[PDB]
Amino acid sequence: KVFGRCELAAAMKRHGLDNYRGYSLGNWVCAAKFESNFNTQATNRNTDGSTDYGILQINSRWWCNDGRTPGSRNLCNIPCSALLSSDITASVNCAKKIVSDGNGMNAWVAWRNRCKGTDVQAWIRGCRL
Ligand SMILES: [Cl-]
Ligand code: NA
Ligand code: NA
Repeated sequence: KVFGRCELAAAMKRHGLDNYRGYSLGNWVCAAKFESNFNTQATNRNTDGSTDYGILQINSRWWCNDGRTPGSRNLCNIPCSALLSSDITASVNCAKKIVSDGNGMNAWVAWRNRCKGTDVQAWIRGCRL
């Protein structure tokens, strides 16, 4: 599924991401835009052989099991394919564990390089939330 911007904002809010660990909703929408272009089916392979999955590009070396990342931890205890669903629940629940692990949203390279320090509230401007 490819979300609209406000559609995704509303889904993320309903799933408790607004201000989760202090990160306003715009941060999450911005990260999703640049990680996946709002596409739940996005996948990208990394140089170390791990793969990133879904709207928030969650990595198989630490967070989910895709059966082909040797020595990987499955800290969200989910198959990586569950992160590609049109229902973003599994991605949101895993993202909450990631953002609580010490480094905050810096875990998402695109957030660090393209959202951090910008006016992220623009990502939810105009939305009926
Ligand atoms: Cl980047
Ligand atoms: Na893909
Ligand atoms: Na992989």
